Amino acid sequence: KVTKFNGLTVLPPLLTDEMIAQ
Amino acid sequence: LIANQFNSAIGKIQDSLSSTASALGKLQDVVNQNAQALNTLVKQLSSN
Amino acid sequence: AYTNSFTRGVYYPDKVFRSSVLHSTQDLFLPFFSNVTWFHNPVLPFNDGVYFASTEK
Amino acid sequence: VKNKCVNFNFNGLTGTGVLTESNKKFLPFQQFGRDIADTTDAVRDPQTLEILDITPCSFGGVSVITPGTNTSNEVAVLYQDVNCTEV
Ligand SMILES: *[C@@H]1O[C@H](CO)[C@@H](O[C@@H]2O[C@H](CO)[C@@H](O[C@@H]3O[C@H](CO)[C@@H](O)[C@H](O)[C@@H]3O)[C@H](O)[C@H]2NC(C)=O)[C@H](O)[C@H]1NC(C)=O
Ligand SMILES: *[C@@H]1O[C@H](CO)[C@@H](O[C@@H]2O[C@H](CO)[C@@H](O)[C@H](O)[C@H]2NC(C)=O)[C@H](O)[C@H]1NC(C)=O
Ligand SMILES: *[C@@H]1O[C@H](CO)[C@@H](O)[C@H](O)[C@H]1NC(C)=O
Ligand SMILES: *[C@@H]1O[C@H](CO)[C@@H](O)[C@H](O)[C@H]1NC(C)=O
Ligand SMILES: *[C@@H]1O[C@H](CO)[C@@H](O)[C@H](O)[C@H]1NC(C)=O
Repeated sequence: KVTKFNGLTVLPPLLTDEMIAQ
Repeated sequence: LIANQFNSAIGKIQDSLSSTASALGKLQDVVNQNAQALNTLVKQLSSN
Repeated sequence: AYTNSFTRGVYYPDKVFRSSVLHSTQDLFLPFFSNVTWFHNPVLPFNDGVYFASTEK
Repeated sequence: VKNKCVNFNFNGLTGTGVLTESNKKFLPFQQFGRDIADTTDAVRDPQTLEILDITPCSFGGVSVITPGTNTSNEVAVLYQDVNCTEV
């Protein structure tokens, strides 16, 4: 139900969704 | 009786989520706010 | 004689290619539901553009 | 030239990218392609009508993983967001 050229980096979250689910 | 009520209530939650989506407005609002902030930041590049 | 330009008068204002995006550009367009002069010959003005059409046989 | 960070200048527009054979289908008269934020993303090769993409050649931060120097002078670098074949 829930839905790049200029230094706009998007870091990844340290806890990935599988670990949140765990 | 309590078991049946609790199970049926879980089921109603399942349905309520599965049918309407405006219950998750809170998270979607955060995501949209950040997306629009980035889009404004980028579209500022095309200004003199 | 006059008529009602329902929905016509839209042209790709530039050369780019866009996919599934709602673009918003400001240029010279034919205002919707406007007044087109039904004809069947003389001179006409050219204020800033034209939507010359035809339903020919 | 393809698959190299090149400094292209197609007939009208310029810029640096990594030209790659795409699968987008322009219309016969269109020349560019743009992104949702109005950035160039696809260019029609004005000589041979094959539509190329444009991927800005990789940049990104460089982090230096390290145990405290009170432990060792050894480190390990982390390049952010690269296919690890561009280092
Ligand atoms: C306290 O409230 C609960 C509300 O769930 C009452 O239980 C429910 O009572 C209704 C009315 O009798 C039941 O509906 C009927 O069920 C029978 C089952 O065969 C069916 O033949 C009828 O057509 C109708 O659907 C309902 O089943 C029942 N729910 C459960 C889980 O048993 C309960 O009776 C109330 N307590 C007191 C002391 O009144
Ligand atoms: C532009 O000129 C080039 C010159 O080679 C054309 O490329 C040739 O296209 C023909 C068409 O069948 C084929 O023989 C080959 O694909 C190409 N090489 C040669 C040696 O002919 C190209 O088609 C031209 N395109 C336009 C739009 O003018
Ligand atoms: C102009 O448009 C109006 C509204 O549709 C229409 O009634 C009218 O006949 C048109 N022509 C003139 C000269 O007003
Ligand atoms: C920190 O440095 C001091 C002096 O170099 C050393 O004696 C100490 O053991 C160090 N701490 C650790 C945890 O290694
Ligand atoms: C990295 O580049 C190689 C080049 O052969 C390619 O096969 C591979 O899929 C690339 N990896 C990613 C994650 O893009």
